[PDB]
Amino acid sequence: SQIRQNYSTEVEAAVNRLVNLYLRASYTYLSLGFYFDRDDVALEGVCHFFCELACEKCEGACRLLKMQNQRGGRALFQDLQKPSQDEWGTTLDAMKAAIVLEKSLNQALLDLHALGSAQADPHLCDFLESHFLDEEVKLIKKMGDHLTNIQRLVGSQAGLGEYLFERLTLK
Amino acid sequence: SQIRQNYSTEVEAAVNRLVNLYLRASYTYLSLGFYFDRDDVALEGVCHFFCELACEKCEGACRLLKMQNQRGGRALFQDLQKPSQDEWGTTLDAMKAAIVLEKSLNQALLDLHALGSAQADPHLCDFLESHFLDEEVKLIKKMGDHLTNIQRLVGSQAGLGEYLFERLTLK
Amino acid sequence: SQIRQNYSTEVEAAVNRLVNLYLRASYTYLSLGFYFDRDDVALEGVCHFFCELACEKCEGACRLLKMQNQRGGRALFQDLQKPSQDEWGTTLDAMKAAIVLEKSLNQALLDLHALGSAQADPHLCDFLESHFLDEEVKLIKKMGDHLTNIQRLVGSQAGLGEYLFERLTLK
Amino acid sequence: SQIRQNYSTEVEAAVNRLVNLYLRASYTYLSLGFYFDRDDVALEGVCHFFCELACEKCEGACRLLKMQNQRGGRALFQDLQKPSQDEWGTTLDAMKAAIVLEKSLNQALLDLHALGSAQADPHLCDFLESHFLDEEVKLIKKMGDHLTNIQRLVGSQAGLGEYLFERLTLK
Ligand SMILES: [Au+]
Ligand SMILES: [Au+]
Ligand SMILES: [Au+]
Ligand SMILES: [Au+]
Ligand SMILES: [Au+]
Ligand SMILES: [Au+]
Ligand SMILES: [Au+]
Ligand SMILES: [Au+]
Ligand SMILES: [Au+]
Ligand SMILES: [Au+]
Ligand SMILES: [Au+]
Ligand SMILES: [Au+]
Ligand SMILES: [Au+]
Ligand SMILES: [Au+]
Ligand SMILES: [Au+]
Ligand SMILES: [Au+]
Ligand SMILES: [Au+]
Ligand SMILES: [Au+]
Ligand SMILES: [Au+]
Ligand SMILES: [Au+]
Ligand SMILES: [Au+]
Ligand SMILES: [Au+]
Ligand SMILES: [Au+]
Ligand SMILES: [Au+]
Ligand SMILES: [Au+]
Ligand SMILES: [Au+]
Ligand SMILES: [Au+]
Ligand SMILES: [Au+]
Ligand SMILES: [Au+]
Ligand SMILES: [Au+]
Ligand SMILES: [Au+]
Ligand SMILES: [Au+]
Ligand SMILES: [Au+]
Ligand SMILES: [Au+]
Ligand SMILES: [Au+]
Ligand SMILES: [Au+]
Ligand SMILES: [Au+]
Ligand SMILES: [Au+]
Ligand SMILES: [Au+]
Ligand SMILES: [Au+]
Ligand SMILES: [Au+]
Ligand SMILES: [Au+]
Ligand SMILES: [Au+]
Ligand SMILES: [Au+]
Ligand SMILES: [Au+]
Ligand SMILES: [Au+]
Ligand SMILES: [Au+]
Ligand SMILES: [Au+]
Ligand SMILES: [Cl-]
Ligand SMILES: [Cl-]
Ligand SMILES: [Cl-]
Ligand SMILES: [Cl-]
Ligand code: NA
Ligand code: NA
Ligand code: NA
Ligand code: NA
Repeated sequence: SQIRQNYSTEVEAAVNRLVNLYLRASYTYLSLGFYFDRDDVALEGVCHFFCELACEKCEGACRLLKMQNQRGGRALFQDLQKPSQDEWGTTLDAMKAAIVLEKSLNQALLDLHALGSAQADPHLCDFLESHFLDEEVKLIKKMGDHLTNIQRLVGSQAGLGEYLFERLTLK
Repeated sequence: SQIRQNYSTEVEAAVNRLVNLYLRASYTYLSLGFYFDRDDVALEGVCHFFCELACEKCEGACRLLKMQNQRGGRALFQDLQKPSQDEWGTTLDAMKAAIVLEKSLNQALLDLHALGSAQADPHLCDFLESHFLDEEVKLIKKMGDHLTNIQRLVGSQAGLGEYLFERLTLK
Repeated sequence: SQIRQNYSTEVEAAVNRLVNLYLRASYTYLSLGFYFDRDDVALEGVCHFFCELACEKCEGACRLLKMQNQRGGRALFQDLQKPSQDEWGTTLDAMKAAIVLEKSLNQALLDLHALGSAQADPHLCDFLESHFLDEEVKLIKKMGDHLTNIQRLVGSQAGLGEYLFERLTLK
Repeated sequence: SQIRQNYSTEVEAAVNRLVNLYLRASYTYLSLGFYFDRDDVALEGVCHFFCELACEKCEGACRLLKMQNQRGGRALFQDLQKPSQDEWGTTLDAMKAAIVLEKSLNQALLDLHALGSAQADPHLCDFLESHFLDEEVKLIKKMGDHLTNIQRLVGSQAGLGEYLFERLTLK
C-alpha cells in the first residue's frame, strides 16, 4: 500500500471483525423491529426504537469501513449470522437482549482500544473516541433507564404496563 | 462602612446564615436530581423538578448576597453540610424530604422578618416580601399538590403510580 | 449495576472527589466575586470575571455527575469546605489565589487521567479530553496573561493600575 | 375630606416635609450639575450624573405629592433653601456631599416609616417600599462604589485620576 502507515495487520483484522459485529447487530435490530410490528404484538414505539438502532449500527459499520480504507487496510466481509431468536418475547425480554448485545459491542470496542494502545496506533484510538465510546455508553445508559421503567411497570398488570411504556416513553 | 445605615449586626449575621441555608438547599436539590438520573431509578421528570429547584435556591443565595453588599454588610461563608441522605427512596419519600426542607427555609425567612421588625429595618422587610415570602408559599403549595397526587396514585400498584406521576404531572 | 462496564471503584471514588473539588472551586469564586462587589472594593469587572468562573466550575461538577450516572457509578456528596479566605486583598492577590486554585484542579484532572490510564478506561480519558483538559489549559493561560498585565500596572501608582485593568481588560 | 381614611395629620405633615427635602435635593443636584459644566471644571460625565439625580429627586417629590392627594391630604409648599455650597470642589468633594445628602433623605424615609408604623398606616408603608426604600439603598451603594474608585485614583496624580474616572466610569 502507498498510504498505509502505522497500521498493524492485527488492527486491520480486528476492524473487519468489528464491522461484522456492527452488521450482525444491525440485522438483530431489524429482526427485533419487525417482531414488534407483528399484528399479534403491535407495539409501534418498540418497532421505531429498534429500527432506529438498526440504522445506527449500520452507520457504525459504514464508519469503520471508511476508516479501514483511509488507513490503507482492506475490507473483508464474512457471513452475517442470523439473529439469536426468531421471536423476542415481551418488551422487557427484547430490551434485555438489546442491552446484552450493546455490552458485547462495547466490550469489542474496549478490546480494539487495548489492541490499538498495544500497537501504539493513536489515530485508531482517536477514531474510537470520536464516533463510538461515548455513543455506546450513552445508549447503554438509555437502555438501563428503559429496563428500570419497564420493570417498575410490571407489578401485577403486565399488559397494562407494556402498553403504557410504549405509549408514554417510546412515543 | 461609608454606606451602612439602619443595618443591625444581628440582621447582617442572620442574612449570612440564610445564605448558608439556601446554598445547603441548592446542594440537597443537586443530590436529589442526580439520584433520580441513576439508571436504577430513571425518573427524568423528577430529576428535572429537583435540578430546577437547585437553580432557584442558588438564585435565592445570590439575591441575599447582593442585598448584603447593598446594605454595607459583609458576606461570610461557612462550610456547606452535605445533604441529609445519599439515597432518597421513592418519588414520595423525596417530595416529603423537599417539603420539610422548604418549610425549614420558610421558617428561617419568617424568623428573619421577626428580627427585621424588632430592629425596625423596613428595607429588609421589603426585600423579603419582594423576592422570598410569596415564592416560598407558592412552592410549598405546589409540593403539597404533588404529595396529594403521588399519595392518590400509590393504592396497590406503586411502580405504576410512580411512572404515571412522572410522565403526566412532571412532564 | 445493569449498565456498569469497565468502570473501576477507584475511578468512581476519584470522580466523586473531583466533583467535590469543582464545587469547592465554584464556592471560592462565589466568595471572590461578592468581595469585589463590596462598596469598599467596588471593581465590577473583577466581580464579573469571578462570578462567571463560579458558573463554569459548577458546570464542570454537573458534567462529572452526569458522567458518573452514565457509567453506573454512584454520586456521593461530602461537606463543601468554606473558601480559604474571607477577604481577598487586591485584584493581584485574588488572581494569584485563582491561578493556584486552577493549577490544583488541573493537577486533579491529570491525576484522574493517570488513574484512568492505569485502569485501562478509555471512555474516562475521552471524557476528560472533551470537556476539561483544554478548557483548564486555556483558563490558566488567560489568568497568566492577566497576572502579567496587573504586575506591569503596579509600578508606583497601585490604585491607578488596579482601576485601569478593571476598566480596560475586564470590561 | 370625603375620601380621607386612616391618614393621620402627623403623616400628612411629614409627607409635606419630605416633599420639601426631595425638592431641596433636586435643587442641590441642579447646582452640582452646572458647577461641573463650568469651563474651569469641565467634567461632562459628572454634570450628567448630577443632572440625572436632579430629575430623579424631582420625580420623588412628584410621587409624594400624587400620594398626598390620593389619601386626601393637602400639599403645603415651603421656601426651598438654596444649596449648602456655591462651589463644590473636586469630584470627590461633590460625591461626598451627595452621599451625605442621600443618607439624610434615607433617614427621613426611615423616620416616615416609623411614624407610619406608629400610626398603623399600611398604605403609606407600602408606598415607601414600592418607590423609595430600595431606590435609595441602590443609589447609596452606587455612590459608595464611586467614592471607593475616586479614592483609589487620587494617589499622587489627582488631575489624572479625576479625568480617568469621569472618562471611564461616568461615560
Ligand atoms: Au420497526
Ligand atoms: Au416502527
Ligand atoms: Au423498520
Ligand atoms: Au445501512
Ligand atoms: Au447505514
Ligand atoms: Au452501513
Ligand atoms: Au453505508
Ligand atoms: Au486506545
Ligand atoms: Au492508542
Ligand atoms: Au432501550
Ligand atoms: Au428500551
Ligand atoms: Au426511549
Ligand atoms: Au437532575
Ligand atoms: Au433531569
Ligand atoms: Au441536573
Ligand atoms: Au447557582
Ligand atoms: Au445561581
Ligand atoms: Au447562586
Ligand atoms: Au450567583
Ligand atoms: Au419584617
Ligand atoms: Au420591618
Ligand atoms: Au413538588
Ligand atoms: Au413534587
Ligand atoms: Au410539578
Ligand atoms: Au460577582
Ligand atoms: Au459582577
Ligand atoms: Au455574582
Ligand atoms: Au451551578
Ligand atoms: Au451549574
Ligand atoms: Au453544577
Ligand atoms: Au447542575
Ligand atoms: Au487518561
Ligand atoms: Au485511558
Ligand atoms: Au484571570
Ligand atoms: Au484575572
Ligand atoms: Au479577562
Ligand atoms: Au448637568
Ligand atoms: Au452634563
Ligand atoms: Au443639566
Ligand atoms: Au422635575
Ligand atoms: Au420631575
Ligand atoms: Au417633580
Ligand atoms: Au412633577
Ligand atoms: Au412603615
Ligand atoms: Au405601616
Ligand atoms: Au455616585
Ligand atoms: Au459618583
Ligand atoms: Au456611575
Ligand atoms: Cl447461526
Ligand atoms: Cl454533616
Ligand atoms: Cl475548612
Ligand atoms: Cl439658607
Ligand atoms: Na509509523
Ligand atoms: Na438609621
Ligand atoms: Na470491560
Ligand atoms: Na381607618
